[PDB]
Amino acid sequence: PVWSEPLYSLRPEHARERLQDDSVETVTSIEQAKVEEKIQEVFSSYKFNHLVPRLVLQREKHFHYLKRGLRQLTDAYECLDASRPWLCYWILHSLELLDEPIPQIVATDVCQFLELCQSPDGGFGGGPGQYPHLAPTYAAVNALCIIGTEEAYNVINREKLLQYLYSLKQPDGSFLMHVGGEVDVRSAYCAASVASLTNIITPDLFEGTAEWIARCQNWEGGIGGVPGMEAHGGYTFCGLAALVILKKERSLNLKSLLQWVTSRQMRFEGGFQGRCNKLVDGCYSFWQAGLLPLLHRALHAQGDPALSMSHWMFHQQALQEYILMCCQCPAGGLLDKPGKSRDFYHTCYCLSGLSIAQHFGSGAMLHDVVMGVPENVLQPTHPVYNIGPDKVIQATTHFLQKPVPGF
Amino acid sequence: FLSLDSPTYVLYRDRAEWADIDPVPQNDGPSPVVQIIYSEKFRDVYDYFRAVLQRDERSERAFKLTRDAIELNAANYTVWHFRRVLLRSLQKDLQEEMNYIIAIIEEQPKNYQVWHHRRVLVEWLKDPSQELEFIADILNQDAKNYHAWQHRQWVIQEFRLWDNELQYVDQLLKEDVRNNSVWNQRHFVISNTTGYSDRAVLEREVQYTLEMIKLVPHNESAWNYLKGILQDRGLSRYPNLLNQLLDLQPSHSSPYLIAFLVDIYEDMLENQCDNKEDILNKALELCEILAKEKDTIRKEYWRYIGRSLQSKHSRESDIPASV
Amino acid sequence: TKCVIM
Ligand SMILES: CC(C)=CCC/C(C)=C/CC/C(C)=C/COP(=O)(O)OP(=O)(O)O
Ligand SMILES: *C/C=C(\C)CC/C=C(\C)CCC=C(C)C
Ligand SMILES: [Zn+2]
Repeated sequence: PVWSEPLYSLRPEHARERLQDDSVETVTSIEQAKVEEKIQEVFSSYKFNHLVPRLVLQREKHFHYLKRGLRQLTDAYECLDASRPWLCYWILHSLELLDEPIPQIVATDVCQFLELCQSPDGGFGGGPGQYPHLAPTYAAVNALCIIGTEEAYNVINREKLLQYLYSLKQPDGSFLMHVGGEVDVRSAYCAASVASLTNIITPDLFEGTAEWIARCQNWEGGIGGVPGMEAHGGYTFCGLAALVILKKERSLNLKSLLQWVTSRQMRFEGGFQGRCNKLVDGCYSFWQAGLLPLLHRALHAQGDPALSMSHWMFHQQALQEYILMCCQCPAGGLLDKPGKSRDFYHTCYCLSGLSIAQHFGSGAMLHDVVMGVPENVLQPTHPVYNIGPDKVIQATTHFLQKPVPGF
Repeated sequence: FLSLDSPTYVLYRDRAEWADIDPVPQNDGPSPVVQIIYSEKFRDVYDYFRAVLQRDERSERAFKLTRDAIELNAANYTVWHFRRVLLRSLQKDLQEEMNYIIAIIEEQPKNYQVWHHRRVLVEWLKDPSQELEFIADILNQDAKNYHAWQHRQWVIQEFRLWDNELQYVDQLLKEDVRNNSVWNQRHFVISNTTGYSDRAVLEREVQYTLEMIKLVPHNESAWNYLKGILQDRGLSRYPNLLNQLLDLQPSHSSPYLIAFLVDIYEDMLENQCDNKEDILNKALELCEILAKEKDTIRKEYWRYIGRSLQSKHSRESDIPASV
Repeated sequence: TKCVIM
């Protein structure tokens, strides 16, 4: 019809999705209300301006921001001086999503830089001279796989990498993030990711890891950092993804996990929150929404007959609307929410989430949903590694040619 | 000594007591990627840090230098490691170090390294006497700080400091009944003390949660807690629950109440309840109201629940194809 | 704050 508003967030009924504080104001409700009001303005801007809304992914703007950042950053990034392989990964992945080629000058320089970050005893550090750590090790490997050249693959010292993983492994099945460091579910995921990609997984490497991870699932259905802690999207993603890599998703109560993650999508904003009663945030477009593709694959593997064959169990349209309308910086780059400043981390995760929301795949079945102008479509991303599915296949195949360290 | 923010702060390359050392510039390679244009202060401190680390100089000045390197980038785990090496080698007073870490955490509470360092100090000292109060102060500024709650769970568990936590949980729940971290803590304390098997405890818990639900019908946390503490034994195992929820329907509805009802029906259906069909239809009706009107953001999930229930509980579900 | 993931 003519009166029909195609954008879900702009429909008149949508206003009914506003927070109901039951007249009991608390810090949580007050904060949530502030966000909704700010987001309501974004939604209503077209109406008050008397313009027909057109949702455009500012590709050219994002490309400039990325292209320059891959080379040089301001002192605003001093807080990430111990996370440079992450800067490499976040940027290269964003470019990959936007379907921008990586010139060999760049690829070769990234490789050489990443090898300067590699430790003499395995793993990668946050910068040259820094001790290895599982987070930048995960980032570096992903970054080299996105490049995917013989050079890129060759940078990784696999025997030392395996030695490194073992030096971090704990008796209870967990892993330290680095020597003398902290333990939480992120380490299990970082380790499984790099180990699977490089084919260095030995029979006992992940002994007890699945059980340890399963102990992190709590009464909420989600997964916390360590056993006993509140369920959170970053940890839940790490947990399920690591379990998927280890082929042990079944250790979890997938049903309660599914109900928890689906409940994390904000009825009004359309984006996802990190934990119950906290605020919406663009990066969770990946951490939270990325769980649906994983849960779909797990449930389907159990022969679940009620599974949809064209959509994920989340409102794909609403997430895309949230990202497109509220998470883009006019100058390029993406963000947490309106009012927040852009950064490469949110740029990487908002785009990753957008891609997830646009593409549904289940074997032969394929179905896209591209909100706004058709040029908004991005390249697909693998739900476990968050790098191109083709890069995953290429990397694994290449590493399967080599024997698991020690044979 | 000289704070990083002191108006009279001087670069290390301009300090006489550091004249013997040659700062080590960062090895970024001939053509850098993701190169950060560090400020002069940052680069100066780190060049000297590289120098001391490289030569493994376990000295008092190196120790003082790490404080500055940390203030410039508290996320630099390599600096924290070297500082811990220096603490042991130089035989530094750990209570003084505890004083330092509490100040740092106060200013940058959402950092992994600071909480880990404090944990190491506590372990080394085997003294948790300052923990709960310290954490309480951080939680008083951000009642949902993840690291703070995680550290609190570790302290309480490792040192068995359970006695006053439920009281603390009740206090915070009063301040903000919507605080999910506090509900999670409540579950943590009960699971590790009396447990939820004790009928008196469970009952008390459920009464309390239902009362909070009555006061703030739309607070998702209470709803999640109630489901979380009953779901394991099975929702259908508690026959009165259903009637009681149905009673809140008029003056206390929410997509939360309606969703819970579906969870009860789902379980009833799995534990061969009476009127199988009567129940299944009630459930599918709610799934439809949810997907279509009361909770459309989750339409895909609700439609799936509807298909799952249909698929396994319809009168035809057990009937052979030939019939 | 700064970066809360690591
Ligand atoms: C592989 C890898 C390193 C994954 C990391 C995933 C991730 C996003 C972790 C963040 C966890 C965390 C401490 C959140 C609290 O920050 P907050 O209180 O500022 O945010 P919130 O209110 O959204 O929870
Ligand atoms: C996890 C990493 C994040 C959130 C990115 C941190 C970086 C910044 C914050 C830099 C901010 C820069 C400007 C406002 C120009
Ligand atoms: Zn974020």
